Formats: sequence, C-alpha cells, structure tokens
Amino acid sequence: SMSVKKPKRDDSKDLALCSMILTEMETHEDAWPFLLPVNLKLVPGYKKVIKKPMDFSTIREKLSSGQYPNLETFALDVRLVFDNCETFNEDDSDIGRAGHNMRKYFEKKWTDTFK
Repeated sequence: SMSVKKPKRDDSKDLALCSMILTEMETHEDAWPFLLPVNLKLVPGYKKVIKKPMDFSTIREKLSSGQYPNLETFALDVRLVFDNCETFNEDDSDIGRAGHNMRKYFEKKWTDTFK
C-alpha cells in the first residue's frame, strides 16, 4: 500500500533474458508455424476466428521497441501464440503438435529463468 512495499526484485536483466528465451524459441525446429504472422488473405477463417493474432516476429518487434511494460506482458503474448494455435488446429496434426511442444519448451525456460 502507500509507503509499504515488498523488497525490490532486480528486473534490470529481464529485457535481455526475454530476448534470449525468444531466440531459443525462434531457433527450435518446431517453430516454423509461429515465425511469421498467419497470412490473413490466404487462410480462410483465420481473421474472423482469431481475435488477436500473434507470432514470434511480432513479439520480437514489440520487445525490441519497448512495447512490453514487464515480463508478464511478454509471457502473455507468447502464450497467446499457443492458445491461438490450439483454437485453429487439431491436436492430431503437425501444427497442433508443434504448438504443444513449443508451449512446453517455453514454460520450462520461463520457470528456469525467473522462478
């Protein structure tokens, strides 16, 4: 509350560390469905169904230009990529499997880096 704060967590490396995690997501072999925005002209249904499209290149631009106010808002966009993927793709497809794998990979890096 006013003049009553928990001890200050050092957040000065968060930016760099989020960039690293993102680089590891970008270079994973199963990242291919997620590297670029889904082409909304060429994938019927995507625009209407997915209210908030997100992909790694868009996360990279937001990160690099100071558009994440904190590490939680960064994790929300990453999770959105996988939530979107689950919404549009059957679990039993290459893309569906890609998303499950990438989400697990992300969550572990997240916990090991910050928790």
